[PDB]
Amino acid sequence: ECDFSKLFKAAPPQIYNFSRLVFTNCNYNLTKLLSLFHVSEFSCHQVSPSALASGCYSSLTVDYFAYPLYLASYLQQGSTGEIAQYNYKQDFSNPTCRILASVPANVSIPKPDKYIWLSQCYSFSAYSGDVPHYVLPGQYTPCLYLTSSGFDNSYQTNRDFQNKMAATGVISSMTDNLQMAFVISVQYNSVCP
Amino acid sequence: QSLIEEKAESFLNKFNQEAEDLSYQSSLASWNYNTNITEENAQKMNEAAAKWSAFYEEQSKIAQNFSLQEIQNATIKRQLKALQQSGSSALSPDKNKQLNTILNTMSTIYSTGKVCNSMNPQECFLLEPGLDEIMATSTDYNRRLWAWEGWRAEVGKQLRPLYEEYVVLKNEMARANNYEDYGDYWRGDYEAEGVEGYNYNRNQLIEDVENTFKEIKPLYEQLHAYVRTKLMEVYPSYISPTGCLPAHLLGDMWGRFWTNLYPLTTPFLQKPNIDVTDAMVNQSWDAERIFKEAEKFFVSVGLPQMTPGFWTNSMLTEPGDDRKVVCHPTAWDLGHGDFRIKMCTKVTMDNFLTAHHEMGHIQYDMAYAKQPFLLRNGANEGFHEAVGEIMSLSAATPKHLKSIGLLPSNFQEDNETEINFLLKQALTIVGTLPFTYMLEKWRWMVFQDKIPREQWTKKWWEMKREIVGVVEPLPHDETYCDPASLFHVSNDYSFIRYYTRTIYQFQFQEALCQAAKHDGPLHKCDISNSTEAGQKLLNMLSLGNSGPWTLALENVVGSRNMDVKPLLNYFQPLFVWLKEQNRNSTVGWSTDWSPYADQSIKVRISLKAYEWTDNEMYLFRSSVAYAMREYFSREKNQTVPFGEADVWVSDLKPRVSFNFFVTSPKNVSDIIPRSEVEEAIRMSRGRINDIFGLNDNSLEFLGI
Ligand SMILES: *[C@@H]1O[C@H](CO)[C@@H](O[C@@H]2O[C@H](CO)[C@@H](O)[C@H](O)[C@H]2NC(C)=O)[C@H](O)[C@H]1NC(C)=O
Ligand SMILES: *[C@@H]1O[C@H](CO)[C@@H](O[C@@H]2O[C@H](CO)[C@@H](O)[C@H](O)[C@H]2NC(C)=O)[C@H](O)[C@H]1NC(C)=O
Ligand SMILES: *[C@@H]1O[C@H](CO)[C@@H](O[C@@H]2O[C@H](CO)[C@@H](O)[C@H](O)[C@H]2NC(C)=O)[C@H](O)[C@H]1NC(C)=O
Ligand SMILES: *[C@@H]1O[C@H](CO)[C@@H](O[C@@H]2O[C@H](CO)[C@@H](O)[C@H](O)[C@H]2NC(C)=O)[C@H](O)[C@H]1NC(C)=O
Ligand SMILES: *[C@@H]1O[C@H](CO)[C@@H](O)[C@H](O)[C@H]1NC(C)=O
Ligand SMILES: *[C@@H]1O[C@H](CO)[C@@H](O)[C@H](O)[C@H]1NC(C)=O
Ligand SMILES: *[C@@H]1O[C@H](CO)[C@@H](O)[C@H](O)[C@H]1NC(C)=O
Ligand SMILES: *[C@@H]1O[C@H](CO)[C@@H](O)[C@H](O)[C@H]1NC(C)=O
Ligand SMILES: *[C@@H]1O[C@H](CO)[C@@H](O)[C@H](O)[C@H]1NC(C)=O
Ligand SMILES: [Zn+2]
Repeated sequence: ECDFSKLFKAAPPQIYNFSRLVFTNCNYNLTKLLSLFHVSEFSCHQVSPSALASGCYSSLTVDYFAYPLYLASYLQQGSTGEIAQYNYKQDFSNPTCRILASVPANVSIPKPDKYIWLSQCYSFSAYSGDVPHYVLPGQYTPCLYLTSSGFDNSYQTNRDFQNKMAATGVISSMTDNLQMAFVISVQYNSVCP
Repeated sequence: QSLIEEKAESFLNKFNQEAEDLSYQSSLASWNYNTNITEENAQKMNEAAAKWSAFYEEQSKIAQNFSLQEIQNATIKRQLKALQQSGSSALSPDKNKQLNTILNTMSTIYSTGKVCNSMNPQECFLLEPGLDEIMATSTDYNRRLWAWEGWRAEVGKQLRPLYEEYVVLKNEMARANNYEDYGDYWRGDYEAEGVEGYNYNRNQLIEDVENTFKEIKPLYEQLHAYVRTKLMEVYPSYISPTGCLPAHLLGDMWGRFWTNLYPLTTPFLQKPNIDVTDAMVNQSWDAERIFKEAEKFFVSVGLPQMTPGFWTNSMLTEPGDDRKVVCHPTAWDLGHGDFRIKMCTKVTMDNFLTAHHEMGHIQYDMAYAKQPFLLRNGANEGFHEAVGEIMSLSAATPKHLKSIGLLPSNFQEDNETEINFLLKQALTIVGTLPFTYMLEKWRWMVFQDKIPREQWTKKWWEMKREIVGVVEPLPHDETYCDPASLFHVSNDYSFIRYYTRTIYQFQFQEALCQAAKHDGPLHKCDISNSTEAGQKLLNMLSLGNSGPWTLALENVVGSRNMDVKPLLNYFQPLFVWLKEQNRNSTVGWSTDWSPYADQSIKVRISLKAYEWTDNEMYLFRSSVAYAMREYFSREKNQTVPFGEADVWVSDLKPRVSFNFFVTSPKNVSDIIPRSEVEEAIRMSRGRINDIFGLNDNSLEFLGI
């Protein structure tokens, strides 16, 4: 059976450094996995929520990260804000669905100190200005190596003058209940309930 | 790449990243104080601003090493030129401190001067609040004249000696920066260079402003003639049907705007304007709902939405805690993609329009945020406000209000309400144009020494009668400084930006409504749901001031010059209506009539022989004051302390000739009848001749 233990072992990452799980040739139980959280949104695309639990697919992929619930509108399809521009771009070329949930205190999931996302990521030069770098669907930002130091205050910019790159981070205070987002994509079959 | 180009680009890279960090901390400290007014927050704001100012001054001197003639890249060259502007630092430290003392004294006099009732010296008034309330709502001729003359007599005379020394110091600073004078230095915001066919010279601004004002004048005369007819009903005694308008009856202390005259000049009293305030209350709107509707308007034309931090960091409502804040709507661009709006929002129609105006400023900031740090501005000083105005124009139309549910689906618009709406717009927009043009023309000629100090007051009121059609109610000599009684003159701010912004805003609206395929009169246009109009606007907004402002103007309007035809098109329905309302009236004004000309006595003197200096004029007023005292004590059995300040002298020629009239002590509205003054002069005719040593032929009172 497909194992989700790596999810519960440590703290979830931030949105720009999301973790990914790929499952092939195993038996999955989506009902048990989502029964542990308080689901607040289950927006699905090109598939039904009931049909997603009992289907058979060749590959299954899960992306998860810490995400505050009040930013839910900035993850919807067709958004042009900084969340989709610089942090995570959802791939709609395959049937994929998005779930937002809260972690009860009964579940043993370590939680981070705060929520962090990037507001901009660009290359700078005095000849022309700033050239933004936009994230591709399903891929990581090129400013990822500049977030290793971290951000102490909101709108702090971490720079690298050798390659002339800059990234800005925005901080949100950690809530009483850890809030996370799951993006589940499927492709068509060795993975069945 | 040139070696100098490489060294300059390396210098600008380190400056741009350092300046972003220091400027952001200065803005964040200022925001914290404005939303939380404490002594501790004021201290933090001062420290952060001083650190950013110190860094900028040190980097400005390092930039002086680069020669702009050697730089080929126009973007690098434009950044270096901005960083090399010394400003007031060109003056020696002795004179720089002297100028700062003068500037602070004039700002303190303006904000703390008081005018007091003659009957009760203990009851005094400030300009705001106080005299501003009187000049906005009062219809008492005598009380409006008390506040108008009191402000200029008590505060304007203190600023006269200080403004003369301020002009000398400003011209010395301007010449140290290789300008002709300070007015020439102020016109450098409109200088454009670097592109062939888009160059704009500083001297072109004076000629272009005069050319555009000529085409505005026929419309302003129809509005002037209409307001004069209405004001004759309110003030039947005091208004001449063919002359200028008295300066103290214009709804404002300076008559800058005619907005407050609308209740007295309404075209149709039984057709009230559109007031959707009650619909918002009946639908339970709140401040957050108001800004959500503004965000929808910008998205419909293709502009980006607000950032997540905008909704969490802004102060959209008045705080309910023990926090004291400044309630003035402003849009803040802190840096690093941090945008906020500070507003004390009520559920009213006026605040609905202000929210669209302020979010337009945010959209402009977000568009040029990709420019280099020093180029993140508007195209010129008039672009930013012009963008804010056009957003409010579309949001106030009945078509827009019906689409958002604030008007019923079967709402019908009648043409009598349209004239009411257009007349109210003209009292604010058209009425201020001659005031703005005339004021900046006067300052330009003062800085060029075209007007000597001995004629400052004289030329001010000659141009008021000629250009604005406004006449002063009492004569003023060279001890007054009437321009300096305005905020922008005594606080060292340029004024031409209000003239050009008005022209830009109607050029922009006419171009965007054409892209939106609007069919009908221009004032009924809404650019909502038009992504073609939002593309043209966005092509201009993202340029900043990295190029010529003429090129940015052509991206939206398709031409490189100012044009007042779109403004004349917007007011065409009102223009046709005014010409029918003024059919039996007089259009235009004569510059000779005055409110005090009917009671004046003409004095003709032929000394040839001593020179008729200012001291000889002071003696004449005392002699008249003496005659008035004797006539009242002997013929009326009354004791009145007439002084030399109760004698008003006007129309003083190089030849010895002038006019005078007498007012009662403590009352500038109580003019003594001319018949009684003639009796006073006749009784003491002999002694006046002995005072000046002139017989009845050398000195003669006409009409006596
Ligand atoms: C992005 O998240 C990954 C998650 O794997 C981080 O890599 C791990 O970081 C932890 C930190 O406690 C280490 O214990 C693991 O050994 C790391 N794993 C691997 C495979 O390297 C990674 O550091 C994060 N990146 C950034 C820039 O924050
Ligand atoms: C308004 O300003 C006051 C004064 O600066 C703030 O009070 C401070 O609060 C912090 C914690 O947030 C304390 O550590 C400081 O000691 C307080 N200062 C003083 C002088 O008592 C207050 O928090 C501010 N209010 C808001 C809403 O930001
Ligand atoms: C812009 O277009 C939208 C539709 O894209 C208009 O909103 C519609 O208004 C009609 C009534 O006129 C309603 O029946 C629809 O439900 C509305 N649609 C949506 C998606 O809200 C909107 O009024 C237009 N804006 C204008 C004309 O200013
Ligand atoms: C508003 O429109 C009405 C018609 O709907 C105008 O009334 C006409 O006015 C003209 C002269 O301008 C007369 O010749 C017509 O006989 C009038 N028609 C009617 C039915 O009375 C009215 O003048 C317009 N008012 C404004 C202020 O523009
Ligand atoms: C999935 O888990 C739920 C937990 O309630 C259980 O009832 C169900 O039988 C499981 N399905 C499979 C196929 O194991
Ligand atoms: C699970 O959560 C409930 C609700 O708070 C609580 O009463 C219960 O004790 C928890 N159970 C465990 C095993 O922690
Ligand atoms: C630049 O300034 C430095 C320090 O004042 C001076 O030593 C040097 O001669 C200057 N160079 C040029 C090219 O002006
Ligand atoms: C300055 O040089 C840069 C880099 O080559 C170039 O992209 C830009 O067009 C140049 N600027 C101008 C105004 O020619
Ligand atoms: C000034 O004179 C007018 C009449 O000309 C009179 O009504 C008014 O009371 C006088 N002003 C004062 C302050 O007494
Ligand atoms: Zn504004």
